[PDB]
Order: sequence, then C-alpha cells, then structure tokens
Amino acid sequence: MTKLEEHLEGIVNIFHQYSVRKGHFDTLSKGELKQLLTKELANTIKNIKDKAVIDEIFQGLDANQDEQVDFQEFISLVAIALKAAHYHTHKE
Amino acid sequence: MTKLEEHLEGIVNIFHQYSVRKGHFDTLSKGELKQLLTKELANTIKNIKDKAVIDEIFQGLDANQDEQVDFQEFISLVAIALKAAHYHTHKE
Repeated sequence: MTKLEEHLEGIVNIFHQYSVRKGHFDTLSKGELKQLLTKELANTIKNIKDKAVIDEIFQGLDANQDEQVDFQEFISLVAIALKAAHYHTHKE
Repeated sequence: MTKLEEHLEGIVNIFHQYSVRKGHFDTLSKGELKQLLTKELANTIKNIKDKAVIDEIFQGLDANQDEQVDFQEFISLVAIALKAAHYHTHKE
C-alpha cells in the first residue's frame, strides 16, 4: 500500500535508466521511449508493443514535434500510462 | 531498476487506497488528495504539507472547478509530482 514517494522518483529514475542515450542535451527520442514502453509498460498500455501505438503516444508527449521526450514529456507519458492502468480497457 | 508496470498500476491503487471516501460517484475531492499528498508525497512536492500548496495543485488538476480529482485528474497530479521528483528544486 504505502510506497511513500518511491513511485514518483521511482518512475523518474526508471526513465533515466531506460532512456539514457541522448545527444548533447537530454533529447531522449522515441528510441529510448519505445524501449522503456515495450519492456516496462508491456501489460498496461494497449498494444504498447506497436510502434504505431508508441508513435501515437510519443507524438502525444512531443507536442514540440521535434522528436524529444523530456522527463516532463514523459510525465505526460505516465498520464497516458496511468490512464492505461486504471482505464486499462484501452486509453488508446 | 526494473519495476515493469507496478509503478503505473501501483500509483493507481495507491490513489484508490488513500482516496476512498467519495459521494455516489468517484468524486475524490481535495480531502482525499490532501491526505495522500501530505503522507505520500511529503518529500517530493515543495511544501506538499501546505494546504495552499495542495490547493494550487488540486486546482491545477480540477480544471473543472468542481472540487473533484478523478484518477485522470490525479494523473495530472502525478505530472506535478514526477516534476517535483526530477525537477525537485521546486516545480511549485
């Protein structure tokens, strides 16, 4: 039940772990996200294995249209994912 | 490192646990959120103990201005909180 804040900084260090390869700045493009998603969120988000699904999501975070998901853009990812968790019918 | 999806459904069942008292529908007002926040996110969000801080956040999720945070509105809460986690300087 009680996990205190390990779930917040937990998801944060998780993103830092699966999304580690970037340019000069923390670009963290769809490559890293796709990796994290297919292996971590494999059971949460509908067909998170699908690049079409991942594209949809990535593009939903990357409103910048620059192919970069920051921890903040990943924050919206967790929005999609938590939705996929409770609304696990298919947040889509 | 690897927590798979326990962090997504984890936060979800966490909200379900600390925010359990509602009306006929899952209203889940600032009372339940304040509780979860002060005890869970006590170390993450800046002065999450402050009702002024919590108000700011709650109101940020409750765009409906109806005093109801759903799991989806709590989804934006986790957006604030994950931000408070990595950007732990003070998402504010």
